[PDB]
Amino acid sequence: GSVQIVYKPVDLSKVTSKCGSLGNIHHKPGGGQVEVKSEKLDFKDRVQSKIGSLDNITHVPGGGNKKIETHKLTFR
Amino acid sequence: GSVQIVYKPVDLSKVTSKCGSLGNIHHKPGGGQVEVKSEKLDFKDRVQSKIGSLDNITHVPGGGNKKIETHKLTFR
Amino acid sequence: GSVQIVYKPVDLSKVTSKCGSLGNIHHKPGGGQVEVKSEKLDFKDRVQSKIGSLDNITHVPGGGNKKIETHKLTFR
Amino acid sequence: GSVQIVYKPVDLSKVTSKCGSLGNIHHKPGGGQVEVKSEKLDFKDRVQSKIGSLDNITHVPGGGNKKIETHKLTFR
Amino acid sequence: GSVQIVYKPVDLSKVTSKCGSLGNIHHKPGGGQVEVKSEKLDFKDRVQSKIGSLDNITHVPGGGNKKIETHKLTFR
Amino acid sequence: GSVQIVYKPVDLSKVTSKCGSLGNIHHKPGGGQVEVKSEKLDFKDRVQSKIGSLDNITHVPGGGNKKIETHKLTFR
Repeated sequence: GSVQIVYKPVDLSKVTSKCGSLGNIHHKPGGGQVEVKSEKLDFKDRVQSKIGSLDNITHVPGGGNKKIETHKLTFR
Repeated sequence: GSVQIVYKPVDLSKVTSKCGSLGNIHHKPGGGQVEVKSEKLDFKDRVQSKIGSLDNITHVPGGGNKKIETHKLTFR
Repeated sequence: GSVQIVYKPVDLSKVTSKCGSLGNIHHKPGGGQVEVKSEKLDFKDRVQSKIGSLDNITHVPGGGNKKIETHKLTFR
Repeated sequence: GSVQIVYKPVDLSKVTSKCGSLGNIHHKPGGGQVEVKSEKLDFKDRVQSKIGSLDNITHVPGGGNKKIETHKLTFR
Repeated sequence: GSVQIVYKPVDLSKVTSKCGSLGNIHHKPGGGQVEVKSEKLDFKDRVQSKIGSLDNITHVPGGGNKKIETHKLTFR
Repeated sequence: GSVQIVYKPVDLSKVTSKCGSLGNIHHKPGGGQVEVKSEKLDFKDRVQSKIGSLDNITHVPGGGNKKIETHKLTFR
């Protein structure tokens, strides 16, 4: 008794966009006033600390369209 | 007896957009006044701490259309 | 007994964009006022610390489209 | 017996004026039409006139900003 | 017996004026039509006039901002 | 017994004027049309006119910014 596996996915899909213009985009975050008082700061394992810091991303792609696809055949 | 597995997904999907413009986009977060008083800050494993900090994203894709598709086949 | 695995995915898929212009994009984050006081700062493993710092990304691709396509085939 | 004076006023304030025609969106506006018939014109003394205008005038004598700070410390 | 004075006022205030034609959306507005028949004009003395106008005037003499601060510490 | 004066006023404040026609979007606007018939013109004394205008005038006599600070530490 044979085993025959015919994995033939067919994809003709279109992922598209038409955009007339991307305009006046203004990312302007402002920090506050931040005061930390202690005798000790004591950070011991896998600690992430953000005191008064700003992390900023401005991502403006003319398309930014994504096709994400996965194929997985397992035989045992 | 023999085993025959036929895997023929057919895909003609359209994932589209038409846009006249992406406009006047303002992203202006403001911090406040933040005061922390202590004898000790003592962080001992896998601690995330954000004192008066700002994390900011401005994401303005002209399309931003996503097609996401997982195919999995298993035989044992 | 015989085994016959045929793996013939077919992709004709289109990922596209049309954009008329990417315009006046302003990324102007401002730091706050940040005051940290102690007798000791004591950081001991896998510590990330951000005091009053700014991390900025400006990313403006004319397309920025992605086609991600993992193929896997395991036989045992 | 001692004197300690700390003079640390912090200013993060904003003074802003926005005048006169900002941040508008016009999407596919039709073309305006103007017609005038006036064969014989006589303008004598101190005359100011417009005939058949289609003008998008913005006029801003205003919108000025004035910030004053005094910071006095007197010790005797 | 000792004196400690901390003079540490924090200002995060916003003063803002917004004038006169801001933040509108006009979507597919029709084209306006203006027609005038007036064959013979005589304007004699100190006349100010318009004929057949389709103007979108904005005029802002106002909208100014005045911020005054006095910070004053006297020790004797 | 001693005197310690710390004079550390901090300014991060902003003064901004925005005048007169900023950040507008015009997407696929139609062309405006102007017609005037006026064969015979006589303009004599101090006359000012426009005939058949289609003008995007922006006029800003205003929008000035004035900042004053006085800092004064007196010891006796």
